[PDB]
Amino acid sequence: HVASVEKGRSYEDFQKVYNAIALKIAEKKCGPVLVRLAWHTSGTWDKHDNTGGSYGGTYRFKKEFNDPSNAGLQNGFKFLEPIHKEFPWISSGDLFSLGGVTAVQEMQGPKIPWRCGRVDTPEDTTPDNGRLPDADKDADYVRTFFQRLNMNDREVVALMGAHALGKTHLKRSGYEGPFGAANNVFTNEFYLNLLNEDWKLEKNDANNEQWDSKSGYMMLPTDYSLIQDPKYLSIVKEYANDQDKFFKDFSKAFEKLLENGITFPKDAPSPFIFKTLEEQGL
Ligand code: HEM
Repeated sequence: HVASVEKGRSYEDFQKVYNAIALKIAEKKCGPVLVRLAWHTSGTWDKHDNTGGSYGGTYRFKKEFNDPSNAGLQNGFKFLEPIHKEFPWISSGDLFSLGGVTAVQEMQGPKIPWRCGRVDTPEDTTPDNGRLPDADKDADYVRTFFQRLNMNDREVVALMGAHALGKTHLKRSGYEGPFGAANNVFTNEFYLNLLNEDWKLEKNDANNEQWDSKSGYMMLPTDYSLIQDPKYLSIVKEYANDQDKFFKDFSKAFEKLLENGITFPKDAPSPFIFKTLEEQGL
């Protein structure tokens, strides 16, 4: 899949799209669902045959937006609709991925370089449901799962830190509760809370197991597996003790996730680094 720049567009065009998304996030407090949308639209990728991935923007098709794994992301899509209406020239893959970048940055997360040029592909290119991960599994599951995305242990642990941004909803996923204290702010608190809170393995009202802290947080079985495996645990401790290292590693892993499957020509533009609304005085 060769990246092809939307005709005649440059950094300033994409900064205008960024800003419109950023204003929407401030308006609706929809940062977390847009991060999740960027991840799910990218996370269908299979390194073995280059199916799925962010390039084709196939979430716009029924099979994918109706994936049970994507329950709730329709809200994010809906919030992007006015942006795509104002900027109809941007491809769907570019919009979904840029939505995630914008959301991380606007929630005071790291800068995430972003490259344009994803191109819409037809409905028959939509990947089947079942490529996104299960939450009821263990560290071995997680490690194996993420090999299909070409992610190693450090990349996995870093990416999972995005959980502290938001919450689980029983009706959507079968899990209920906030993942952290810092709702709508990107921090390293996922790691700190895993190490420092008092966690109990309980059943929620959907009869699924989750880990609950007295402070009112929860963790999925796959989240908690990062302190049950000794290789993951050492990285959890590293990020709990170095906010900057976490931010830099997250940025790299998230850009990689959003770019898997895409061939950027040698004369493609460099990755863009968008200014936040705060940085622009907006
Ligand atoms: C083993 C991997 C992971 C699994 C099993 C998992 C599963 C889940 C589940 C079940 C939810 C709750 C959905 C809901 O009820 O609304 C969720 C929420 C979330 N996921 Fe993950 N996730 C994984 C990895 C990731 C990664 C890699 C990212 C992005 C870097 C991410 C970002 C988020 C965000 C931001 C939310 C919060 C959504 C909200 O607040 O509405 N997840 N995840």
